[PDB]
Amino acid sequence: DVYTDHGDLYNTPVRMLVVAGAKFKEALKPWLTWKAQKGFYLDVHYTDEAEVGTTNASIKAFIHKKYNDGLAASAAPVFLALVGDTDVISGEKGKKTKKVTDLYYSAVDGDYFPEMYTFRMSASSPEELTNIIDKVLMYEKATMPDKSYLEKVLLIAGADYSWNSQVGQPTIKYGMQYYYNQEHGYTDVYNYLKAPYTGCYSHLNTGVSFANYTAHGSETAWADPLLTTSQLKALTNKDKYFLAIGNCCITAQFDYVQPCFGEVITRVKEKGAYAYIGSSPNSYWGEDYYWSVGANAVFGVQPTFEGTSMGSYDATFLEDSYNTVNSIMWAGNLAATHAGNIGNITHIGAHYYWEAYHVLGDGSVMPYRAMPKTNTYTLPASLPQNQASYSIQASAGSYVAISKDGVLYGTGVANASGVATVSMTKQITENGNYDVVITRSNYLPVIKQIQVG
Ligand SMILES: CN(NC(=O)CC[C@H](NC(=O)OCc1ccccc1)C(=O)N[C@@H](CCCCN)C(=O)C(=O)NCc1ccccc1)c1ccccc1
Ligand SMILES: [Ca+2]
Ligand SMILES: [Ca+2]
Ligand code: NA
Ligand code: NA
Repeated sequence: DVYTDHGDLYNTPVRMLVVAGAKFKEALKPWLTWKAQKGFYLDVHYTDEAEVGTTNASIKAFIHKKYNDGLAASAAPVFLALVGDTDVISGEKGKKTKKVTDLYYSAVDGDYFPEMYTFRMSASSPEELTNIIDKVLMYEKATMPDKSYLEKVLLIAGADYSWNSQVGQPTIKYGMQYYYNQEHGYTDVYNYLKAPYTGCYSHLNTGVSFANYTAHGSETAWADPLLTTSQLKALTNKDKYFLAIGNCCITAQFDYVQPCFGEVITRVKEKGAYAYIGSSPNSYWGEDYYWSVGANAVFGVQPTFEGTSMGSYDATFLEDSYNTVNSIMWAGNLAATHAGNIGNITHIGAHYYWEAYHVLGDGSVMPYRAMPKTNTYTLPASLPQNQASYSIQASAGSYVAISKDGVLYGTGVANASGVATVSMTKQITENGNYDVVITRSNYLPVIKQIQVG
């Protein structure tokens, strides 16, 4: 089925192709440094290069060739990071949506399924890009002083006379029944199923890890209950950054005449989100229902886990897959596609959904699920020079990276017995303090150093 045909794109060693506007080189450096340190092999290019060019056609041809060449060399990019707004990386009009999309940078072969997990760090200045990066770094390095905010979420079934009861409430209730609850470590599940909505956005200030709104959207707002771009600029959630998902119309229409809601919520300084998932064109009640809960969901009838396929909430909470921000969006789109394949009621079609939904901000983040766990590991006392690999022990599934000065030297995944064989693509030939980073989905990172010589 579509789930086995097009599963989670995450793979290791993690590879990321970055295409950025030339003005962002200095601001982007701390983000590239951290991504290399945590084990991403980066291939970084700018719109001032001959091979990239400055047009949709040249940038797309560049990306497609990089993917195809990487795949031929058993080294396909996993992620595609687009850095800049539409003045530097334009996107193009969707065939189905008639609105801007980044899909065709990611969709390399003939179909409408991406080859890479794509996200856009949309900024209008280096300062706005730094704003996004600082939130990502605090979240991924887990340097926030109030980690308890990670145990809290905000879920809203917004206003619609007919659809709030038929789809909005069943969507949020399914999320709460199976995942956003005390049994999964969430101490505060702020939820608004219907009016009165009064005070529902206060929780974005006090602290939540995740906010999901399903109902009406505009280019610059969650419409009812209302949260505008002007209100996003007045949030006070310093050091308490969230993932937000707007299952609603047009909040991610990132070529709008003003910065769209998804751009503002990620660009705002020391407040708002580290990533946003939303739709560039209108979204639809039926496909958004399946997106969150799974296919085989029925309007006006509460869905259960046994009676639906995998949706975005289900995938998020799988422990061993669908652990990135991009993968949450991917799972939702798979569910909307599966609904069509099995003959459920559909309102607009899968191709439209793959063109519609986007990640703004950093889609490569692995969101925590309530309070992340403390990892176990053993570092060797030394790293002998000129070795093809090193063993590092860490809990099964952890990803280990050895680097220095923001240059990645080697990576490995801990096997089922907790042994990571770190393959050194660059051997250690010089004395120095080498960084060792260990990450795992829903675990706090380990950031240490080993002295050589
Ligand atoms: C943007 N637009 N909306 C539309 O055209 C509707 C698009 C679209 N129609 C739809 O879902 O239809 C389903 C259906 C199929 C078969 C039968 C009956 C229903 C729709 O309502 N989109 C919704 C999101 C629904 C999914 C939530 N999880 C969208 O956010 C929307 O319409 N926003 C408009 C809006 C903007 C500002 C304030 C209020 C409303 C609009 C703008 C101004 C005036 C009227 C419509
Ligand atoms: Ca494809
Ligand atoms: Ca824009
Ligand atoms: Na499901
Ligand atoms: Na998951």
